[PDB]
Amino acid sequence: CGVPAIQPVLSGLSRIVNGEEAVPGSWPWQVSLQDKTGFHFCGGSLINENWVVTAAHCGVTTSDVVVAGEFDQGSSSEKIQKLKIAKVFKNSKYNSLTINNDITLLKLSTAASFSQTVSAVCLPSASDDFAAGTTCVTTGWGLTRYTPDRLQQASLPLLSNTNCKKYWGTKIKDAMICAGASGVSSCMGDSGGPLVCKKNGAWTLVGIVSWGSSTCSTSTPGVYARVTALVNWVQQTLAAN
Amino acid sequence: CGVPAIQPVLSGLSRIVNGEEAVPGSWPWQVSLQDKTGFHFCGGSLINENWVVTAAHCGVTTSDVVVAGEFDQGSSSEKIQKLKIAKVFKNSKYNSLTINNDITLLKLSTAASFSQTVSAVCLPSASDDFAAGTTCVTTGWGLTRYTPDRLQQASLPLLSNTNCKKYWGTKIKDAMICAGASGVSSCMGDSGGPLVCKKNGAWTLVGIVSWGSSTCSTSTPGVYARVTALVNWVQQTLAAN
Repeated sequence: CGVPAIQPVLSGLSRIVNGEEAVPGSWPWQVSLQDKTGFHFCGGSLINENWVVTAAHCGVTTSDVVVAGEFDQGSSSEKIQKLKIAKVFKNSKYNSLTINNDITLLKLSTAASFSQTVSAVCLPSASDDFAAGTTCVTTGWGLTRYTPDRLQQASLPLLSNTNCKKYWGTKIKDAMICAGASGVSSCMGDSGGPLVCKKNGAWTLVGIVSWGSSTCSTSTPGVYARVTALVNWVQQTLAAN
Repeated sequence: CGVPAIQPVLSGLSRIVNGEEAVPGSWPWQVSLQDKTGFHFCGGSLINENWVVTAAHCGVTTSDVVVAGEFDQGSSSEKIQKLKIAKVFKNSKYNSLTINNDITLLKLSTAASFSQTVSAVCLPSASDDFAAGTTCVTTGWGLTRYTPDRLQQASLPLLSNTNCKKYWGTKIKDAMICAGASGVSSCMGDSGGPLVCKKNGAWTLVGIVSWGSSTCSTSTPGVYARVTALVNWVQQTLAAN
């Protein structure tokens, strides 16, 4: 997991304004969630050939579908895999008013076929520490909510929850983590999309997109579900099903 | 339906600032949705002894519960009914990015017992016309998201969808309706709460709360699910289940 067959390239422009375009196929766990009509409404991450993780406020159902191996949403020429959803597992502790514990798992009807452009992100262990100030990366097609149709990427630093409350106040709970406010926006992340950090030569999922600045301000950070706080529920669900 | 045993009293102050307090028990279809721990996160409306209607973005599950007959959320002295949910029916056309077709039905495990303070709102027919400029009423405990703990009410006018787009642009779809921007806020409505209008001596459900001004501005209107566009799906669901 976490070692793309096609290595990412991140330059100085990933750190300012709205980030930069990714090298095609270099984020191979990134998937798109689409409704029965093909409309993209959220993102997510592959964790093995049978399972995808996303946000609970996305409200996914078994009539939505997972699209793997995509780079350009406007192209019909690249190889992709459209995968049906057998069952949806929403975390029972999710709360639609506070948006805390914002995670859902999707079990696929038939496995994805892994390749150079389709493979899994690594999950953290519950006790991993990702320190404030660490440079991490968010990817997605989130800018298309307001524009480039190819996958974008931005490098931005994690914040402490105390510093995040200087921006968002009592909205910030223990199962959340924030990143950004460094001269770059967080809006390229789709709801439910990945925030990954590189440790020991492997990329690991640290956050899941929950919400960001309503004006995509370069001085307001994004808010993510904290995966370390939820990975135990993830592994219990996989083992029981 | 739609004829409270205890008549509402609406004064001139229902029309300015943040509205006014309701006469206790005078909105008898109003219910509160709470999680398994008793935390209020949304509103809804009784349509008979076995069924409640609310918003789909509330994300209700069968472990949440319906509370009927409530006036003061801070009191333990008033009679109320706590009702279990047997099954949740989300409208398959709901979309969590656009927030269109924002309606869900809840079927109760055991019927509510109707009384002077607990009874049903009337549903419109699909072809009813509620004209722009009509004064309607929104009720709820929505102000407690930012404060009074008793049920509030405000009188505010419906807008045309074209005039609403001067405020919200391409967010506004055909299955939505807007009200307010007249010197009074819409924020007393809980997510999923009622917008009712009085015709022929009976109160009828015209809207379900979807979203409002992020600053509760007295000059920005609220956005509601248009019940006339969704009542056919409601009646099909009741007949099949």
